[PDB]
Amino acid sequence: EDAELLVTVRGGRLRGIRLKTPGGPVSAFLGIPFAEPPMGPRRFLPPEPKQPWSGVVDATTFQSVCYQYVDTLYPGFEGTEMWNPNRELSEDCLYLNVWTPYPRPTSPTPVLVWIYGGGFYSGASSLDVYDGRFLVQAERTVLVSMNYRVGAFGFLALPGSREAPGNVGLLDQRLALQWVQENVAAFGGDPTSVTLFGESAGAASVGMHLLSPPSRGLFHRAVLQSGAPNGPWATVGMGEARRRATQLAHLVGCPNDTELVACLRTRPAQVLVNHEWHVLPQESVFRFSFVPVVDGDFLSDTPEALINAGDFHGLQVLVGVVKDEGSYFLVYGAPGFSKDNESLISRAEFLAGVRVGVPQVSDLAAEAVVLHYTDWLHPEDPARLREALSDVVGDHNVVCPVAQLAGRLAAQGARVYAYVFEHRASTLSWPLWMGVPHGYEIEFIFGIPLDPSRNYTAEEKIFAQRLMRYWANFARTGDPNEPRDPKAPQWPPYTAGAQQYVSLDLRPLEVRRGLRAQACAFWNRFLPKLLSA
Amino acid sequence: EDAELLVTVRGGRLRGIRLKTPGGPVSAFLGIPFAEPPMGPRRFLPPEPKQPWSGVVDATTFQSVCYQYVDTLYPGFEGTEMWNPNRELSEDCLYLNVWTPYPRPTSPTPVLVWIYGGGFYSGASSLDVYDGRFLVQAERTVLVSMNYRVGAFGFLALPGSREAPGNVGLLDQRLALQWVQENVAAFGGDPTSVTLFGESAGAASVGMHLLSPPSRGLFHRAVLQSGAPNGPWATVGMGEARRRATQLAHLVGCPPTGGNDTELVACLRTRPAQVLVNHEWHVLPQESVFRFSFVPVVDGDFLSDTPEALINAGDFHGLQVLVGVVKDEGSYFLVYGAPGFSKDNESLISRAEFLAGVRVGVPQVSDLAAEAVVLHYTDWLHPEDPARLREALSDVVGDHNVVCPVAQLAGRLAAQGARVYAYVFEHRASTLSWPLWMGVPHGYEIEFIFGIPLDPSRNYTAEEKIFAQRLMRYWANFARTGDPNEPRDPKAPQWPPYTAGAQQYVSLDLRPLEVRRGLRAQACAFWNRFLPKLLSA
Ligand SMILES: *[C@@H]1O[C@H](CO[C@@H]2O[C@@H](C)[C@@H](O)[C@@H](O)[C@@H]2O)[C@@H](O[C@@H]2O[C@H](CO)[C@@H](O)[C@H](O)[C@H]2NC(C)=O)[C@H](O)[C@H]1NC(C)=O
Ligand SMILES: *[C@@H]1O[C@H](CO[C@@H]2O[C@@H](C)[C@@H](O)[C@@H](O)[C@@H]2O)[C@@H](O[C@@H]2O[C@H](CO)[C@@H](O)[C@H](O)[C@H]2NC(C)=O)[C@H](O)[C@H]1NC(C)=O
Ligand SMILES: *[C@@H]1O[C@H](CO)[C@@H](O)[C@H](O)[C@H]1NC(C)=O
Repeated sequence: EDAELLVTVRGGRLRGIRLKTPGGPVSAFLGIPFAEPPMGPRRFLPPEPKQPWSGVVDATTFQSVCYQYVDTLYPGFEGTEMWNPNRELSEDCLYLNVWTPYPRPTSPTPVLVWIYGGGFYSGASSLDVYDGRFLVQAERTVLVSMNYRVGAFGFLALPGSREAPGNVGLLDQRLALQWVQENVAAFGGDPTSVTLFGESAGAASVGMHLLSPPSRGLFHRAVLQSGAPNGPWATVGMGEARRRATQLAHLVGCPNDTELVACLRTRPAQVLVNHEWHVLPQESVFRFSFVPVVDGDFLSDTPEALINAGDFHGLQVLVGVVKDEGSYFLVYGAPGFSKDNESLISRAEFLAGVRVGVPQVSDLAAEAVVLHYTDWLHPEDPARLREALSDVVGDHNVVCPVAQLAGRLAAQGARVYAYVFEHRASTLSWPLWMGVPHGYEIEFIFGIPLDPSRNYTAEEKIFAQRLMRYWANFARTGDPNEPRDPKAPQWPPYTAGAQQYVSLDLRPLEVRRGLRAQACAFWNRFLPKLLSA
Repeated sequence: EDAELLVTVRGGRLRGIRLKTPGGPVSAFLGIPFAEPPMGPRRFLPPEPKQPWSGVVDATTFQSVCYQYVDTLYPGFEGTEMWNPNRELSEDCLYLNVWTPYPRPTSPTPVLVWIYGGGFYSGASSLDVYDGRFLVQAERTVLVSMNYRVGAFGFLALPGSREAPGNVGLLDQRLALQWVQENVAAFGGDPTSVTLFGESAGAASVGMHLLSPPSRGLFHRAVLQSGAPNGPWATVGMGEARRRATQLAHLVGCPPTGGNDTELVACLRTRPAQVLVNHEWHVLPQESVFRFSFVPVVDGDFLSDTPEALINAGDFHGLQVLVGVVKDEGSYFLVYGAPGFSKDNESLISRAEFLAGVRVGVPQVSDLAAEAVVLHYTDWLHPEDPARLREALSDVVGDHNVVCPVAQLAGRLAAQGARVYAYVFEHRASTLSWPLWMGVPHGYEIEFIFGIPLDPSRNYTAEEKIFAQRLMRYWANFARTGDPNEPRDPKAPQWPPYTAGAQQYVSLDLRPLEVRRGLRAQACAFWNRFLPKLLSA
């Protein structure tokens, strides 16, 4: 019997599994229960801590995926399926996973906690692309990822009611962070050196933990990839949440908050999923029904407000974007777009595309967007129009929110490092015109190119190893730079003035200025003043 | 007595003077009365045509300049004095000038009619830089210029009243234009080939004649230099006109606010002309050169709608138009009010002076609008670079007041039938006395169009003389044929028409013609397409 695979946590005993990598074995503990299953009466409720068990919990395989819509846009296509659930769906899904070196560290080891994206309507910790084994082996950290409830199960809110308070998915994440505080030491992890990182909605989640004081004492450093708590898609107000919760009820045959929630609890999970996407008239991936609610509790004010009022001395943040943040999203609602042709669009389509990428704003506001993003020497060139709408969508939802976060955190005391990820994966199944699409830096951070059963190049393995080092450096010291390394070019902190960031791809680090400063001035400075008066 | 200097017009007989030019002799008739003097009871009234006279009127020198404010910003400085009045001020000023070749043309000749600028508060046809002699000698055209009333005397309006109807300055111009149709044939000019041209307020004036049917009969082609009727400064609404007229009246003790129009105007008529001029600039709280009190009024008479509206609604087939701007339209204006500016230093302004400058140069807009302007003109990678800020404030003022109005006009005329030719004048004069940072300022293409470098007593370079001759050729070609291009010259670079799509224009300087696209297209999209929509909601 292998002693290294037996661990005792506060709730009881676990048996893990040894995993192989090209660099040696790694210990893994998969599908560890950290909450009581949020089913029946516990649906829509905050998570209850897992009650202690007797005997040995089998932790050798991934557990169920939280209930979510399954994307059927391009069935069988690698580019979409790689994000789809790869275990059966279940409300019994609150499990987390621990990877650790083999044999287990005997001195305290820095901990990385991963939070997946998926727009708050999907995601799972078991996707192949979030495989912890290569990071752990190469950089000898402990790595933890959790599942958290999404869609209505995670973020349906009837503000003020105890039957559906909202943000319980965020609370799932917090419970896992509490779990890591109490138990990571049993795996060799140092609970005083926890680094959060996430992508997209995961990045937004990280940011919200930064801004919610009960979470802030559960981790030390943060990494936000292609996402930010202050993006226009990541939060909803109390009044609008109540409307949305009520609309979902009517759509599924449900009629007093107590009576409403009780009825929702009688409906099968699949029923709620099937109506989730129909609660808003113009509902898309950038305007989903059930997202984090600003209700004074988890978030005392809006993330914009909390950021501006914050004192962020003592915080190191790693933030960044991919080269083409908007391109991926265009095939999910923008007219004229497909992965199977060049997606050259007409100006009429461009104007319509703008109302989709920037939903629920006045005609005046939409007019300003079209003004800024039209080349008036070439107002109707189809190739330029495709790039422009990609930029509109990318800048409004990802780049400029991240740029704002970086700027404000820096000016208010955080040490910030910014990057733009510019390498297109040799294995990328999306079309050439999409460039470096949203979410395709992840496989490199997790070192998936080291898996020889996949078809990355020798250059890409070296590239992946660089990135894992930057990330792990940051997790250990708060500085991505090779702690002592003279001649290799240095990654400078991002500041509100100089606005310096580095480009990540096969070439060495290149320092540049401005995360699309001209465009982000439009989105971050002017356009809000417009939407008011 | 010489027979070339004797001409009979409908009013009676005239005697002119023979002018020496470097390239030859020219006949000139300066100071022809085309209207009864707008004195006493006729102050603020439309011009009455000049009553016939017996005997011979000597048209041998420039007549008086219409009453106006005299710029004292930089006394003795040639850059400002060259625009100031160079005859005595008088309300008795409605005279025009004719230049014609020597000897008088035997077959009908193209007529260029010049309208001076000066923001509707100043100007005169007698300024040295408007001397018709070189254009006439070099290109064999008839050149005509008129005086027209300015400031309160031309444009004080109490709309609806008969005692101060408004736009009388424009009516002065129209009367001069009618005079040309009746009498220019007597000088060998062809009344069916008349080309209006003007600069700044002169260009705006030309544009308003385009949009006013009674005037539209009196000419055939148009040239608009650095100005347009849709500019934010060139017109005013009826109610605002009345408020301004009433305030001026109040500031001079009339009556001893508002009341009967007849009594109010009658009281105004008893004030000495100079008194009106001295109070004229204090009607508005923050008054400037791009916001003068008395300008043309939109009242349904001379202009049936706003110039913007009349343009869009217009059918301009059969019309040829030549339009343009100088390279740095906004710089000249910055030393007349903007914080941190002077002709005597580099005028490197701070971020705060820039924000303050925007409010001055784009007057009376909401804070939202002022914000929008600051956004578009800030380089957010270098938000506080004083040189860049200076350039940007110059661009703000220039784009708002000249370039984008001219661009809107060009595009809309081209789309709706007119053949349009467009230029950017990029040459800085060697004799220029304004500081080097102003680049090519507003109004400094005029001396080249009028061929002033050919005057030996001025110290231009030989290249500038060549250049002046090129421009005179273009303008005169446009006048003759409706196309500034060299008839039957093939190897010479061609000047293509301006259209809404291609947006092509040529650069004019010492080098040959370079064709370019877009008259500050990105900036003007902002000023012409978006910024009005924001003022509504
Ligand atoms: C590029 O493709 C889009 C998407 O259309 C789909 O994908 C194509 C490869 C082809 O298989 C089509 O038959 C598919 O429907 C085109 O946009 C569609 O245009 C059709 C035209 O009738 C319209 O009915 C659909 O609603 C459009 N779909 C979307 C999402 O807008 C687009 O026209 C193609 N570009 C071209 C042909 O230049
Ligand atoms: C650039 O000049 C302006 C104008 O000031 C005048 O002209 C100068 C060339 C010099 O002769 C000054 O002494 C003159 O007063 C300066 O702006 C003025 O500054 C003074 C004092 O600081 C102030 O009282 C005025 O109100 C200012 N006028 C305006 C229109 O803003 C400006 O500071 C100069 N810039 C320099 C010297 O860097
Ligand atoms: C103004 O007063 C005059 C002088 O008596 C008078 O004739 C005229 O009718 C008055 N105007 C109006 C509009 O009543």
